[PDB]
Amino acid sequence: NGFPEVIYGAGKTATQIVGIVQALSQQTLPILTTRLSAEKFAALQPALPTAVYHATAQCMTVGEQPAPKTPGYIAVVTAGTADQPVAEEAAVTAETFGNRVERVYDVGVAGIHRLFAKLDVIRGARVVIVIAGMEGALASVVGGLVDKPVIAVPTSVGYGTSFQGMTALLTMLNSCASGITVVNIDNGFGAAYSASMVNQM
Amino acid sequence: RRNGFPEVIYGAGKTATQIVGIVQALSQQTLPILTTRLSAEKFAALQPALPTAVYHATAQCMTVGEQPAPKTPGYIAVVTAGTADQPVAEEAAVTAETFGNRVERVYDVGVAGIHRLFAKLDVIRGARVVIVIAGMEGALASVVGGLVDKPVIAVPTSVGYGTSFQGMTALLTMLNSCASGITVVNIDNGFGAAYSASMVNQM
Amino acid sequence: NGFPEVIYGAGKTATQIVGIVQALSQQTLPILTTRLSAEKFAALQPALPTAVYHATAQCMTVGEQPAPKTPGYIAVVTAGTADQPVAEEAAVTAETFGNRVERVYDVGVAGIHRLFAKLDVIRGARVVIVIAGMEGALASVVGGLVDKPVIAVPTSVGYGTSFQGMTALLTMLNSCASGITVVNIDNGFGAAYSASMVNQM
Amino acid sequence: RRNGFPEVIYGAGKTATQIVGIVQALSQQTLPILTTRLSAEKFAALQPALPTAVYHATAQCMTVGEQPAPKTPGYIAVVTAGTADQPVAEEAAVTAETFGNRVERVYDVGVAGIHRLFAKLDVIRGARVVIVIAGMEGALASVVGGLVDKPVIAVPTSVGYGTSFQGMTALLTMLNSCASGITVVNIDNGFGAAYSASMVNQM
Amino acid sequence: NGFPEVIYGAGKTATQIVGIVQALSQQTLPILTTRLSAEKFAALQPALPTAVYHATAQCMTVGEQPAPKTPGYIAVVTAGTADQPVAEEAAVTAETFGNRVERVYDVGVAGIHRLFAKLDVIRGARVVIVIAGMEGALASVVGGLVDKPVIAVPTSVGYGTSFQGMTALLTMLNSCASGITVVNIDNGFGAAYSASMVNQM
Amino acid sequence: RRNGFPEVIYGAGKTATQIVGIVQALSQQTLPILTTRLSAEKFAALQPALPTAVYHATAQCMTVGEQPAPKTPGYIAVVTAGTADQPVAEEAAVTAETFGNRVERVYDVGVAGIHRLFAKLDVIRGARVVIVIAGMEGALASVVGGLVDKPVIAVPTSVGYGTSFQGMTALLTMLNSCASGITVVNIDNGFGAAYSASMVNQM
Amino acid sequence: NGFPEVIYGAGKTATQIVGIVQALSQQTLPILTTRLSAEKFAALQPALPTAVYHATAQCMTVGEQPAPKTPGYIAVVTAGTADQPVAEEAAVTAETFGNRVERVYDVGVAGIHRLFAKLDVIRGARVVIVIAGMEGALASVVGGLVDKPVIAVPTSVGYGTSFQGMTALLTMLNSCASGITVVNIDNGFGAAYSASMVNQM
Amino acid sequence: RRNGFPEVIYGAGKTATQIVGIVQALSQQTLPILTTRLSAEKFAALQPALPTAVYHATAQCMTVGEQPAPKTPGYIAVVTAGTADQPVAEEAAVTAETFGNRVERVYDVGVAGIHRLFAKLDVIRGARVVIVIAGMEGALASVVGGLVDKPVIAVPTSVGYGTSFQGMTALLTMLNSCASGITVVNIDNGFGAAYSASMVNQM
Ligand SMILES: Nc1ncnc2c1ncn2[C@@H]1O[C@H](COP(=O)(O)OP(=O)(O)OC[C@H]2O[C@@H]([n+]3cccc(C(=O)O)c3)[C@H](O)[C@@H]2O)[C@@H](O)[C@H]1O
Ligand SMILES: Nc1ncnc2c1ncn2[C@@H]1O[C@H](COP(=O)(O)OP(=O)(O)OC[C@H]2O[C@@H]([n+]3cccc(C(=O)O)c3)[C@H](O)[C@@H]2O)[C@@H](O)[C@H]1O
Ligand SMILES: Nc1ncnc2c1ncn2[C@@H]1O[C@H](COP(=O)(O)OP(=O)(O)OC[C@H]2O[C@@H]([n+]3cccc(C(=O)O)c3)[C@H](O)[C@@H]2O)[C@@H](O)[C@H]1O
Ligand SMILES: Nc1ncnc2c1ncn2[C@@H]1O[C@H](COP(=O)(O)OP(=O)(O)OC[C@H]2O[C@@H]([n+]3cccc(C(=O)O)c3)[C@H](O)[C@@H]2O)[C@@H](O)[C@H]1O
Ligand SMILES: Nc1ncnc2c1ncn2[C@@H]1O[C@H](COP(=O)(O)OP(=O)(O)OC[C@H]2O[C@@H]([n+]3cccc(C(=O)O)c3)[C@H](O)[C@@H]2O)[C@@H](O)[C@H]1O
Ligand SMILES: Nc1ncnc2c1ncn2[C@@H]1O[C@H](COP(=O)(O)OP(=O)(O)OC[C@H]2O[C@@H]([n+]3cccc(C(=O)O)c3)[C@H](O)[C@@H]2O)[C@@H](O)[C@H]1O
Ligand SMILES: Nc1ncnc2c1ncn2[C@@H]1O[C@H](COP(=O)(O)OP(=O)(O)OC[C@H]2O[C@@H]([n+]3cccc(C(=O)O)c3)[C@H](O)[C@@H]2O)[C@@H](O)[C@H]1O
Ligand SMILES: Nc1ncnc2c1ncn2[C@@H]1O[C@H](COP(=O)(O)OP(=O)(O)OC[C@H]2O[C@@H]([n+]3cccc(C(=O)O)c3)[C@H](O)[C@@H]2O)[C@@H](O)[C@H]1O
Ligand SMILES: [Mg+2]
Ligand SMILES: [Mg+2]
Ligand SMILES: [Mg+2]
Ligand SMILES: [Mg+2]
Ligand SMILES: [Mg+2]
Ligand SMILES: [Mg+2]
Ligand SMILES: [Mg+2]
Ligand SMILES: [Mg+2]
Ligand SMILES: [Mg+2]
Ligand SMILES: [Mg+2]
Ligand SMILES: [Mg+2]
Ligand SMILES: [Mg+2]
Repeated sequence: NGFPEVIYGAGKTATQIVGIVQALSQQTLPILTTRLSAEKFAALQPALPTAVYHATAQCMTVGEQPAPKTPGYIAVVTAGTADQPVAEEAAVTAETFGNRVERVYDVGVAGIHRLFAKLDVIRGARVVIVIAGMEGALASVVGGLVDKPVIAVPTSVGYGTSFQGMTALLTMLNSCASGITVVNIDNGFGAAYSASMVNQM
Repeated sequence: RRNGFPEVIYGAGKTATQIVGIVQALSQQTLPILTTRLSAEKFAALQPALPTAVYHATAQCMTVGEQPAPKTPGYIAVVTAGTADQPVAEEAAVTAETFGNRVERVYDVGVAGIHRLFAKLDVIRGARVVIVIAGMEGALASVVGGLVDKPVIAVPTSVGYGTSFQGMTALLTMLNSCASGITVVNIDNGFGAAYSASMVNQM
Repeated sequence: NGFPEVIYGAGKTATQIVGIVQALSQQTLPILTTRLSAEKFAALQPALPTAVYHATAQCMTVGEQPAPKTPGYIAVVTAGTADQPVAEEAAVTAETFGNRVERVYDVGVAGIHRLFAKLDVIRGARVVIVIAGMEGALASVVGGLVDKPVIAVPTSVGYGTSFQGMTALLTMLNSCASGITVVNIDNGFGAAYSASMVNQM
Repeated sequence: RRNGFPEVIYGAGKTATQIVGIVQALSQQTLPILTTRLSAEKFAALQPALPTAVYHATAQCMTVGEQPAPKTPGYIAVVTAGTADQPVAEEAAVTAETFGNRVERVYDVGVAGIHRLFAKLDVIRGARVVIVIAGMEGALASVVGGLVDKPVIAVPTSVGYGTSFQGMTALLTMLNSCASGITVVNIDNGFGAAYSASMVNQM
Repeated sequence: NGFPEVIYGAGKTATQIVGIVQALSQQTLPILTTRLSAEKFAALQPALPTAVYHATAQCMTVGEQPAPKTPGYIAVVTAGTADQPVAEEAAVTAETFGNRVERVYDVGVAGIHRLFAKLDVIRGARVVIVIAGMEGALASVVGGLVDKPVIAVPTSVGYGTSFQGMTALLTMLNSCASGITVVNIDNGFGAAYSASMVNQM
Repeated sequence: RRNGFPEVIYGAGKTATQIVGIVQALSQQTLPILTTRLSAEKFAALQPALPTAVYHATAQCMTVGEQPAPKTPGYIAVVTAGTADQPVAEEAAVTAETFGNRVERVYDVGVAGIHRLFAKLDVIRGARVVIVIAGMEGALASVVGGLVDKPVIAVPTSVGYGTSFQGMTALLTMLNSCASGITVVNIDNGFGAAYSASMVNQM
Repeated sequence: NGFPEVIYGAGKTATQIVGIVQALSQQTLPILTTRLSAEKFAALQPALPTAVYHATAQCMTVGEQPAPKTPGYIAVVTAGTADQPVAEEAAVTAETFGNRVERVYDVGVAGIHRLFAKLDVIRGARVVIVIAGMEGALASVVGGLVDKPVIAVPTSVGYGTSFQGMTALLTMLNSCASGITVVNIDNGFGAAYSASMVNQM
Repeated sequence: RRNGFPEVIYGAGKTATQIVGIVQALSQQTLPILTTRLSAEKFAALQPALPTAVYHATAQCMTVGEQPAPKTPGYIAVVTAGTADQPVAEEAAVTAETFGNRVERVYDVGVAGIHRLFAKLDVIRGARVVIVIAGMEGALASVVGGLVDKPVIAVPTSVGYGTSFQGMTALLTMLNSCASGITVVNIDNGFGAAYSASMVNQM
C-alpha cells in the first residue's frame, strides 16, 4: 500500500471526525478528510489547529505531507469552472497521496484553442484526470490527443437533460478515444486514487 | 403548398407497388418527388416500374424526376463523425441536393483525430449551414459549433453499442452543448436537418 | 460575428458580474446577462445605474442597443403563460442581438382559434421560436402552418409525467412537421441565438 | 356475464388450432365471438376450420358469427393521425362495430395539415364518443379534445422511429394534454378504447 | 356545453383569482377553483365571503349549485386514505358540474372484503372513478367487477419505486379488465370532467 | 454442497452437446440434475444422448434421474394470473417438484375474474408457501398476499405488450404492494422463487 | 396469525397515533409503530409513558413483549453503517413479532474478512435479512455462503448513480445466488414481516 | 501515431471484402493489425484472402501479422464472473496479448462461490493490472477491488435476462462500488479495458 489515512466526511459528524483523527494521531501519517462541509469544518477547527482545509474541495488534511513519492505528475483537466469543486477534491487527494499535480482548469471544447494551449503539459503527465459535466466531450478530445491513461470523472452540475451528471457519464462511457476509463459521478477522489496507483507504480 | 418545396414521401410504411402509386398520384404537376427511409430492396421492385427513378443505396432514398442544380451560390456542409454515420449523412446530403442546394461532404472527422477536423475546417466554415452528424458520444457537434459562426444543425444517430442507447446518448450530449449556435433534430433524422438547412441556405 | 457581449448569470455572483461588466466597459457594446435572479439584481443595481433588468426574463442589459440590424423580425410564440419566463429570455436576447421581435404569447392548441388569429404575424417572421411545455403540440401545429425555420424550446414547467420538460422535449423532437429544430429545456437564449443568426444572414 | 357484452379472445398467446378450440368452447350460447391481436397467417389456418369466420387483415382480428347492426342511432368517430395508425385504428373500428356501434372513420388528419382535420370536423363533432389514435408526438388528441364537447379516448401507437420510443412519447403527450375531456389507454390498445367507447355510446 | 366556470389555482395569485371571479360575477354561474392552497385561500377569504373552500380537495366554489342535472351518480373509489386529496378534488369538481357523487373511500385490495361490502353502490353508478397510487391494483379489481365506464386516476403518493405515481400509472394502463381508461397523475379534475360528460349524456 | 440441494444447470449459455457433457461431469455422485432455460429444440438433440432424461416442454426444463417424491406433507401453491404465465409457472412448478415438494397449480385466476380466485382459495390458503406469478399489471400478488397468512413469493413475468415493459411494470407493482408477506424475485425467474419456496416449505 | 398490532407512522399524526393506541389498549398485545419521527415521538411521549422509542429505527413499541416464540433467531446483516436505520426498523419489527434477532452490522464486501468473521452466526440463523444500498453485492455474497432463506432489503442511501436505492434493488434482483428474495427500497419492516413468518413456521 | 500502439479496426461496420481492403491499406508499415467485433462468419470469407490471419472464435477478433511476445515481465489478470463472459473476456485477453502483454485468465470465479475466487487469489494479486469482467449484478469488481492493491478496470457485460437490462445493472453496480481502485468502461467493451490495462502494464 503506502497510502495515507482517509476519512469520509459525509455521514460522520465533526466530533466523530476528531475522534477518528486522534485515534490515528501517532506515526505522523497524513490524514485526508473528503467531502467535509465548511460548517462541519468550523466546529472542529478549534479541535485540530494544525489541520488545513481546502474550501473548494471540501477536504481537510492534517499532518505534513513529505516530498512527492515520484517525479512524475498527474494533470487535472476541467471543462468549466463549475467542475472545479470535484476537480480540487481529486487534485487534493492526489497531492495528499504523494503525487505532483498539474491543474489545467477551464479548457472546455467550446474554446478548443485553450485546450491546445495547455496540451504540452497534459501530454507530459503520467496520468490525465479529465473532469466535466453537461456533455463530456472534453474527455474524448483529450483522450484522442494523449498517449497516457485517462480517467474521466463526470460531474453532477446542471439541470434538465443534464440529469445531474448522467449525460456526462454516458458520454464518457461512449468515448471514441480508447484509453478513457470512467468513474462515478463527482468521484474526484476515486479517480485520484486510481490515478495515484498508476503514477506511483 | 403551404411550404413551397418538393414532394416528400415517408418510406417507413409504404410497399414497393405502393410507392409507384403514391408517386404517380402527385407526379407531373409537382417539383421532384423524394422518398425517404425506403427499403434497399424495393428499388429493384420498381426500377422497371419507375425507369426514370434513381436510388442512392447508402441513403435509402429514391428520387423521381430531374434533380435541380444549385439554385444558390452557397453550400451546405454535411459533417460526419464516423463512416457508420454515412447512411443518415447521405439521407441528409441527398435531401439537401434534391431541394436545390450545393452540398460539401466532410465525412469521418470524429474528435478522436481532431487534426482531421482542422484539415477540412476551411470547407466547413465556408458553408452557409452546417449539418453535424454523429453518434456514440456526439461530441463533434459541440466541437464544430464552437469553431464556426454559421448555424449548425446536429443529428444524433443510433450508431453504437452498449450504453449508446441507439442514439439517446448522442442526442443528450448534443442538446447539452455549451457552444451556442447548435439546434438539434431527432435520432437518425437526416432528412429533417436537411429540410431546415435548406430553408436557412435558401434564405 | 457582430454579436454583443453575453454574461451567464447562474454561477456568477453579483459582484463578479459587475467586475466583468466594468472590464467590458469601453466600446459602448451592449452587454446581456441571462438567468440573473431578482435578488442577484438587487445587490448590483447601485453598481450599474444605467442597466435595465427584465424581471420576467431574468435578464439584464447594460448599454444602449442601436437600431435593429435587419428589417425582418422573429416571432416568439408561447403555448401558455407558464412559458413566458423562458419566452422573454428568448425575446430579450434576440432584441439585444439586434433583432425585431414579435411576441405571440399564450396561443396553445387548447384554444386553437387564438393561434389562427395571430397566424398572419407568425407566418411573416423570418424565423419562428415556439416555446411550450407539458405536451409540445404547439410546435407541431405551427410547424405545419408556416414556411420558415422554426426553433422549438421545450419548457420545464409541470410536475408528474411532465418530467420537468422531458415530455415536451420528446414531443418536439418527434414533430411531424419537418423544419422544426429543437433546443434544450428552457434554453430560450440558445434558440434566440440560432434564430438571430438565421434572421441576420 | 358481469359485463353484458360479446365474447373476446386475446390472440397474443393463442395458436391457430387453439383458436378454433377456444372459439368452439363458447360458440352457440353467446353473442358474436371476437379475437384480437391474432396473426395474419392463422386465418388461412382456420378458414376451412371456421368457414363462417371473417378476417380484417389490417385489424388482425377475426369475427365468428353475424355482426350486429347498429343498435344505436349515434356513431363513434375513430380519428387517425397518419395511415401508419390504421392497424390499431381498425382494431378499434372492428371492435366497435362488433359491439353494435356505428363507426365513422376519419383517417390521416394529422396536425401537420390541420386544414384536413377541419374539413372533416363536422363528422367528428357529430359522434357520441371520439377515439383519437396517433403516435410519434400524439398532438391530435390535444387538438381534437379542444375542438369537441364529447368524451375523447386517446390511443397512443408504437408507430415511429428514434425517440418515438415505441409509443411512450405519444402516450406521455396525450396524458399531459391541457384540453380536458381526454382519457387515455395503453399503447396500441385500439380494443380497450373501443371497449370503453362502446359503453359510453351505448349509454 | 353547460359546464360552470373553472379557475386553475396553481399559477394564479389570490388577487388574480378574485379579479377573475369578479369578472364572472354576473349570471350566478358556479365557479370552481382547483388546486387552491390553504394559504392562497386565507388571503382572499375576506374578498369572497360567499365562497366555500374544500380544504382536503384544495378547491373553492363560489356561487350556489342548483340541483344535480341527472338522477344518476358517480362513484369516487379510493384505495387508501392517502388518496383522499385528489379524490376530493375529483368529487368536488364532479359535484360542482351538477353530478351526484357517492364516495367509497379507503377500500384497497389489501382488505378486499371492504371493497366487496361497498360493491352494490359502486356497481350502480353510471361512471366509476378509481383513485389509487403505489400499485394500482384497485382499478383492475373494480374494473373487472363493474359494467360501467371506469376512469382511473393514479396518485403521486409514495417514495422509492412508487416513483411519485409512475408505477400506479403504468399499472392502470396495463389493467387487464377492459373498460378502464386512465388519466394523468393526480388529475382528479380531469377524471371528474370526463366522468361528468359521460354521466350527463 | 454449501446448500444441500440438487444440481442446477443454467441453459442460457449452453449448447446441446454441451448439456450432455455438463450433466455427465456431475452425474452419479449427486441428487437429480436439473437444467433451466434450456431450448425446446436441444431435447431432440439429446434424447438419444440422454435417454433417461425427461423434458417439460412448456417449462423449458430437463430433468435427468428419478424425481424425488414429496419428502414433506405440505405443498407449495403456484398461482398464475393468466395462461401466458404458464411457461414461467412450470419452470417454478418443475423446479419445486424436483426438489421434493408437492405442488398445487392454480392457473389463470387473474383479478379480472376475482370470483375464480375465490373458488380455488381453499387450495391456495392450504399451502405452506405460495408462489404468485403474473405480468402486465401484477395485481394478483397484492390480492393474494392480503388473503393468505403464509409467505408469498411474487414472480413478475415479461408477458404483455406496450407499457408492460417486458415485466418491469409487474415487477414494480409487486415490489410496491401494501399487503405484507410478499417478497419478490426478478422477471420470469420461476426458478429462483421455487428455490426459495422449497427452503421455506422444507423447513 | 398471532402477530401484534402494527401502526404505520408516516401519514398519521402524533395525536391520531395515541388515539389508535388507546383503542387497542385492552388485551396487553404489543403495539408497533414504524417510521415514527423523533419530533412525532416528542409530542406523544407524555401521552404514552410506558412506550419505548427506538430512535435509529424510528419505531415505537408500547406494551411488554413476552418471550420469543421460537428458539431460532433471524440475522440482520448490513453492508455499511448508513444502512443501520432501515436495519433497526427490520430488527425491531422482528423482535416485536417475537423473534430472536442477531445483528451483524457493517460487514460490506469492501472488507470481506469482516463478513467471514461473523459467518458462523449468519449461517446459523433460520432466516437472513441482508440490507445494503449503493451496490447490493453483499446480498449475493451472503446468499452464496448460507443455506437458509435470504431476504434482501435495498436501501435508498446515496446520490448520483445510486438512484436512491434503484441500483441496489436491481443488483439484488439479479443476485446470482439463488434463494435471495427481494423487497422494496427501505422496506425493513416487510422483510422482517416475511422473515418472521418463515422463522415461526 | 499520437498513441504508439498497434493498428485497430472496428468490426461493427465493416464487411468481409472490406476487411481485407482496410487491412491492406495499413499493412506493411505498421505493427500487428487487430480487428475487433468482427463477425464469426467473415473469417471464412477472408481465410484464403488473408491466409496469414488468425481468428479467435470466442473473441470475435482477427489478428494479421506475428503477435509480439510479452515485452514486459508483469502480466495482466483477466478475471471473469461466469463462462457467459468469456466472449468479452477473450476480446480483452486477445487485445492485451496483441499489444505485447502477458495475460493470466481467471474465468468463472463469480461471487456465488467466493471460495473459487480465493483459490486463484494469488494469481490475481500478482498481476500489474486486473480486468474484472462480469454481468447480471457485477459484484465481482467490488469484491476483487477490495482484495487487490493494483489498479482494477471493470467491464460490465450485457449477459443476463430480465432486469439485467443488457449490462446496465452491472455497469451501475460497478460504478457504485465502495472499494476504491476501480475504474469502469462501457458495456461489453473488453477492448477498451485491455487498451487501458496495456498502458498501465506497459508503464
Ligand atoms: N470495439 C471498439 N469499441 C470502441 N471503440 C473502438 C473499438 N474499435 C475501435 N474503437 C475506436 O473508436 C474510434 C473511432 O471508431 P473507428 O473504428 O475509427 O470508426 P469510425 O467509423 O471512425 O467511427 C464510427 C462511430 O464512431 C463515433 N465516434 C468516433 C469518434 C468521435 C466521435 C465524435 O462524434 O466525436 C464519434 C461516430 O459517431 C461513429 O458513429 C477510434 O479511436 C478507435 O480506436
Ligand atoms: N444558458 C446557456 N445555455 C447553454 N449554453 C450556454 C448558456 N450560457 C452560456 N452557454 C455556453 O456554454 C458555455 C458553458 O460555460 P459557462 O456557462 O460559462 O460555465 P462553465 O463553468 O465555464 O462551464 C459549465 C459547465 O459546462 C461544461 N462544459 C463546458 C464546455 C465544454 C464542455 C465539454 O466537456 O466539452 C463542457 C462543464 O463541464 C461545466 O460543468 C459558455 O462558455 C457558453 O458558450
Ligand atoms: N423520414 C421522415 N422523418 C420524419 N418526418 C417525415 C419523414 N418523411 C416525411 N415526414 C413528414 O411527416 C409528416 C407526416 O408523415 P407522412 O409521411 O405524411 O405520413 P402519415 O402516414 O401521414 O404519418 C405517419 C405517422 O405520422 C404521425 N404524425 C404525423 C402528423 C401529425 C401527427 C399528430 O398526431 O399530430 C402525427 C402519425 O401519428 C403516424 O403515426 C409530413 O409532414 C412529412 O413531411
Ligand atoms: N388541473 C389540470 N389538469 C389538466 N389540464 C388542466 C388543468 N387545469 C386546466 N387544464 C387545462 O389545460 C390548460 C392549461 O392552461 P393553464 O393551466 O391555464 O396554464 P397556462 O399557463 O395557460 O399553460 C400551462 C402550460 O400548458 C402548456 N400547454 C397549454 C396548452 C397547449 C399546449 C400545447 O403546446 O399544445 C401546451 C404550456 O406549455 C404551459 O407550459 C387550461 O387552459 C385548461 O383547459
Ligand atoms: N387485446 C387485448 N388487450 C388487452 N386486454 C385484453 C385484450 N384482449 C382481451 N383482453 C382482456 O384481458 C383480460 C385477461 O386476458 P385474457 O385474454 O383472459 O388472457 P389470460 O391468459 O387470462 O391473461 C394473460 C395475461 O393477462 C395478465 N393479467 C390478466 C388479468 C389479471 C391480471 C392480474 O395479475 O391480476 C393479469 C396476466 O398476467 C397474463 O400475463 C380479460 O379481461 C380480457 O377481456
Ligand atoms: N412500511 C410499509 N411498507 C409496505 N407496506 C406497508 C407498510 N406499512 C403498512 N403497509 C401495508 O400497506 C397498506 C397501506 O396502507 P397505509 O400505509 O395504512 O396507508 P393508506 O393511506 O391506507 O394507503 C396508502 C397508499 O396505499 C395505496 N394502496 C393501498 C392498498 C391497496 C392498493 C391498491 O390499489 O390495490 C393501494 C393507496 O393508493 C394509497 O396511496 C397497509 O394497510 C399495510 O397492510
Ligand atoms: N435460471 C437461472 N436464473 C438465475 N440464476 C440461475 C439460474 N440457473 C442457475 N442460476 C444460478 O446462477 C449462479 C451462477 O450461474 P451459473 O449457472 O453457474 O453460470 P455462470 O456461467 O457461472 O454465470 C453466468 C453469469 O452469471 C453472472 N454471475 C454469477 C455469479 C456471480 C456474479 C458476480 O459477478 O459476482 C455474476 C456472471 O456475470 C455471468 O454473466 C449459480 O448460483 C446458479 O445456481
Ligand atoms: N467518496 C467515495 N466514493 C466512493 N467510495 C468511497 C468514497 N469514500 C469512501 N469510499 C469507499 O467506500 C466504502 C463505503 O463506506 P463508507 O463510505 O465509510 O460508509 P458506510 O456507512 O460504511 O457504507 C455506506 C454505504 O456503502 C454501501 N456498501 C458498502 C460496502 C459494500 C457494499 C456491498 O453491499 O457490497 C455496500 C452500504 O450499503 C452503505 O449504504 C468505504 O469503506 C471506502 O472504502
Ligand atoms: Mg466559462
Ligand atoms: Mg474514424
Ligand atoms: Mg457557433
Ligand atoms: Mg391559460
Ligand atoms: Mg399524413
Ligand atoms: Mg373536450
Ligand atoms: Mg389504511
Ligand atoms: Mg384469463
Ligand atoms: Mg400475507
Ligand atoms: Mg464504513
Ligand atoms: Mg459459475
Ligand atoms: Mg483496490
